[PDB]
Amino acid sequence: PIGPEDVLGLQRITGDYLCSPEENIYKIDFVRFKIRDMDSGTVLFEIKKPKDPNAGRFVRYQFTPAFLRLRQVGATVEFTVGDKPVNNFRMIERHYFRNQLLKSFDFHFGFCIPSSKNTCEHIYDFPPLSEELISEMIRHPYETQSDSFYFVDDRLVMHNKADYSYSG
Amino acid sequence: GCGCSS
Ligand SMILES: *C(=O)CCCCCCCCCCCCC
Repeated sequence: PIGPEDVLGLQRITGDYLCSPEENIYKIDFVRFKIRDMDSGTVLFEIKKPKDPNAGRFVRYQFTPAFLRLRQVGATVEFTVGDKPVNNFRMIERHYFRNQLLKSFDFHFGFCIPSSKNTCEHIYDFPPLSEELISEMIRHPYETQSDSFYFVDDRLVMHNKADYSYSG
Repeated sequence: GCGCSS
């Protein structure tokens, strides 16, 4: 049993995944992801489904130092789901620098159609970052990290991790 | 995390 209240107060990145891949019983699969700067229309990252045996649950981002000065990014995700209905699909995503919380984002997906491709846009409003923090984040790649916790009907069914470089 | 893919 892991519910939203169990992650909404976390003050550091988790030392392990909080669920196994097998707990994804709704067979949710991200097949496209794109991030864009809402103030320029620049595409900052895009991946599309066409070893790395944990590719499914860890992603590493290479951004530029300008990324940290953005106001707002729009993320578009496409995902398939299996044949079971999915109700109240929700992601809580928490970003830390050296286990100082930067921001937590709480996104509710729209209605998910079973056995189909689905699409959702997430808008990220950046927190205020001090000059000192920005300088540190640039100088220390991959010490910025995030946990993405996915819930269906208030139960954790996926957990993905990421880290970030701003070293350009 | 939505940028993950097998
Ligand atoms: C999963 O792959 C995470 C997707 C990351 C999208 C970019 C979100 C940027 C939000 C800024 C966090 C606050 C510190 C810059």
